[PDB]
Amino acid sequence: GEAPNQALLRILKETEFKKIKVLGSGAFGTVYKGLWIPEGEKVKIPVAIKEATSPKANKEILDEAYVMASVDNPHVCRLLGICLTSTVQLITQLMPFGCLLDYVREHKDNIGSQYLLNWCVQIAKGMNYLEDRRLVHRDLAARNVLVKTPQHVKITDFGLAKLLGAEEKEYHAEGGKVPIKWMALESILHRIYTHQSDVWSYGVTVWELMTFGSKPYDGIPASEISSILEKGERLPQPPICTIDVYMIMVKCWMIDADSRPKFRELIIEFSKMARDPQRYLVIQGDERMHLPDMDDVVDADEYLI
Amino acid sequence: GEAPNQALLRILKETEFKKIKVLGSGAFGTVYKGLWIPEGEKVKIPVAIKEATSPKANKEILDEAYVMASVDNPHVCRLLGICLTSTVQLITQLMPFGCLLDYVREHKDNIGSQYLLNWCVQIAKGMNYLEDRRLVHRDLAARNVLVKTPQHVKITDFGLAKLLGAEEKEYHAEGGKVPIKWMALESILHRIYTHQSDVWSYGVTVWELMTFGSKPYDGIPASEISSILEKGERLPQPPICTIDVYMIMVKCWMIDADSRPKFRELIIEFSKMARDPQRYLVIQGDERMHLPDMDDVVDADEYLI
Repeated sequence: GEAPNQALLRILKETEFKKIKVLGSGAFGTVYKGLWIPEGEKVKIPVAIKEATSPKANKEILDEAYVMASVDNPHVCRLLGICLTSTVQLITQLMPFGCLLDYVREHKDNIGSQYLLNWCVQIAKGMNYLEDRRLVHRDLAARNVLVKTPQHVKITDFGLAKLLGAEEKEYHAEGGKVPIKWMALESILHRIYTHQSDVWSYGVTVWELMTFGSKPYDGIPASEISSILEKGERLPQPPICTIDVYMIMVKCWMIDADSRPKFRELIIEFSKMARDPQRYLVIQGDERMHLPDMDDVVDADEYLI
Repeated sequence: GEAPNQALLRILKETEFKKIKVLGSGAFGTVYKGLWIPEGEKVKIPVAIKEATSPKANKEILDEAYVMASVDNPHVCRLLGICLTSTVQLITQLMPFGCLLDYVREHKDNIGSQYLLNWCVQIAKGMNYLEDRRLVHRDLAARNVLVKTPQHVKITDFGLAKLLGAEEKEYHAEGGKVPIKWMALESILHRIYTHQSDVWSYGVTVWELMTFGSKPYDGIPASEISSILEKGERLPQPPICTIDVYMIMVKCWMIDADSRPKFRELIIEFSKMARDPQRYLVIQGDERMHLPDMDDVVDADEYLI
């Protein structure tokens, strides 16, 4: 059949956390910034605690947990565990600088080509890793990438992720709210998802970064996209983008999914470019830009089982 | 490192074209004659639309696009843009009179020295320009030169073109179908390409024109050329060629690449000769030869970004 998923789902005690401050609130629920202090061992771990109780809700959050607990890569958010209190709580590694989309918007004037190209590589590594685990993200976007530090980002939000069977190359899903502006044509017309359709979204993510946080098809309404993409149109070339970099985005947008590049290739291409950043991204004043008890604090990346 | 290629790759909408008639068909795919009518602006642009879908194919056509979009000279075909429909489409400026090779064959009895010598100059200008852009064509031949008008030709077909790095004077390629009869010795023996090896091919192109479309080494099979060129032999002197003009071809065929003339020199030499055409080309009846809605039609050369 398929390989036995032997991941471990850790269940934590409510008394092992110290919600220090609220971070988010609205949509699904409320997110907290806090510390995880496992009993005994002198270690304090910065975490993001995501906490009403509706069978519809719980059902979904546990699924995210199934997925997060199954992944293990430096460029994918690590799940620390869950807490089964009145209302369920997902405990993940704290990503202090928030999501990339907000970060590029809030820091434009200080983000140079080295950072842009390196993020591209890191994300491609994360995605290539998810491909190995035969996992289709289905919602890759600048907003779903968190910032541990300006030098280290991680792919997150698996609330739509899917694990493809042994040899189930596609994924036929049903109705439901979907980020249309980030999806391949085949997903808008036949609600099909593949690793290659993830590449398309990767392409749009890269575009979001290059444009420093612009909005895909800013103006055009969701219902037209399908029409526009068929007409042969695609997102415009970002101002800082050399034809080399934009030439790669465009490819991620081929109609023929098998014509698009594979994450392992995007990794190679961007790695080369990242070796001479100023040759592929023209950013004004590029070279002159700079980007960034607790005695027993340890990053989640250093706390291992 | 190297200079940032800031060319713009324009992506056009399928609904902006009017394929008027087919032009070619076979080899790679099918070429169409048509009009490009950008939405709004009252302009109609005559274009050549080059349109199955195989990852091997698309990969190559996009590369041609990378190159064409990177060039900008009056003697090099201008890329108008591409269309990302089911199957990719390269949109270039329409060259009504076809390629030069066919043209000289079809018009012999009406092509005089003024035209011959002026084409030579124009091509040399195109090639000299590609040298500036540190670009090695690798497939210069009478068939790869299009005719916008009998007075204006342009270098085309960059399906083998290469962009040499900062100080990468040579280009070591691998196996693959190659126009052997048009290549320097060093390219047949060590698959090396340089601007100087482009000169060799230029020499053979000039020879093709002077002989009005003859076939290089007409008879001798590909496998012998290498042998023949080493023996000290070269293409014969064309009937209309004075020793002055043929003396220039021969030079382009030196074994010592650095002994061959440079495109900027071929430009000077032919320009001088073009000032008194009948002194360098003896063509019978030379002096008596003559060579050649749409209300908002504008040539691509007049439509600028």
